[PDB]
Amino acid sequence: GPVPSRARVYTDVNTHRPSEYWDYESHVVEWGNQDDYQLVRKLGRGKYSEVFEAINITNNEKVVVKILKPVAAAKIKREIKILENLRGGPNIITLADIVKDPVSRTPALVFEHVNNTDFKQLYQTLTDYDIRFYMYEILKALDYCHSMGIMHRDVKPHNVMIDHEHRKLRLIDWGLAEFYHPGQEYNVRVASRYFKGPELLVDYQMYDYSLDMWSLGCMLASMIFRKEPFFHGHDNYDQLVRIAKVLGTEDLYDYIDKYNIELDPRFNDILGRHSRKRWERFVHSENQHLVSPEALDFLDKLLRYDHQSRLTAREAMEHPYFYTVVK
Ligand SMILES: Cc1cc(F)ccc1-c1ccc(C[NH3+])cc1Cl
Ligand SMILES: Cc1cc(F)ccc1-c1ccc(C[NH3+])cc1Cl
Ligand SMILES: Cc1cc(F)ccc1-c1ccc(C[NH3+])cc1Cl
Repeated sequence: GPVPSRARVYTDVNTHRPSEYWDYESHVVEWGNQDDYQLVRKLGRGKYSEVFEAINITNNEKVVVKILKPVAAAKIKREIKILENLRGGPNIITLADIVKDPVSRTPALVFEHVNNTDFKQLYQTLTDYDIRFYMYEILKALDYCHSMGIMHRDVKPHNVMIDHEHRKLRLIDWGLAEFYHPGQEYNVRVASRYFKGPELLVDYQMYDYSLDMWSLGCMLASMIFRKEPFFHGHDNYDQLVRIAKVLGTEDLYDYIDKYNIELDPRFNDILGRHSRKRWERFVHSENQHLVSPEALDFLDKLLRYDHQSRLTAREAMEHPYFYTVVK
């Protein structure tokens, strides 16, 4: 059977905090007044919620309302508890209130509003300096939540709001976040396909905070190499093959052998044998302005099969790639 794994950092956080901190099923929700909020426009809808721009009529300030779709009550209580635990943390979205929507008959989470700059505009115009700057801001959010015993598990550009005019970044959508408990087996059906860590793709359930660092590396690779997404799988199986065409199959076998994981035999028809590639192979005249030896070294330390070998968020903050960023 699989060899167990533990995070190399923040293993004891949920042990030394009181049970009320992580026992989200026991949490009693403090309900606000739904009449304080007036929905202005629908911003979007996903499989878990409908999101609206709204106005808080007690102070005329813009807010964002996330009306939850009915799903297992445990998922709703977990997101609320995580948001309350992390409130006030660097670059963590602020949960302002929780109200009962009269129409949906479900909880509606009210958040601070972020004037989110167009994503296409950010992807197309962020400079080398801006990418370093915002990556450092995301690392502040991730080290904070990991230090608080929480893994986000859905790190991707759509979950990072940036108000570029005010150089303000917030990490949002904590609906897939979980408390990290050493030895716990987690559901591998988390994160969006292109951001899924190899641990999810090989069905290794005893993962930890380091899953977020893989997803962060996928974001950085796409951004600096101008290749959206960087690992472009047609499905979850082809997703691992796309990773193996860059990182190589020999290091993939070293990883699964270390943890006594067997690949699904369906990989025999599609995986093949691939050498590890040098990161310089992805550099060309249209992305060279965003690449540096420091960017490649940093990327190499995030995009590693072995989840225990990746840089932690706090180690990543010390990396030479961020020396140019004004602190
Ligand atoms: C979209 C959805 C799906 C459901 F199964 C139940 C409720 C809802 C829902 C209904 C109305 C609104 C607006 N208050 C929002 C939602 Cl999530
Ligand atoms: C600032 C950044 C840096 C990256 F390396 C990769 C992606 C992004 C990014 C691009 C657009 C958005 C807007 N939702 C957010 C982010 Cl984090
Ligand atoms: C030529 C090279 C080789 C590497 F191994 C890593 C980075 C670089 C490099 C150095 C400077 C720049 C300018 N922004 C770009 C690159 Cl790819």
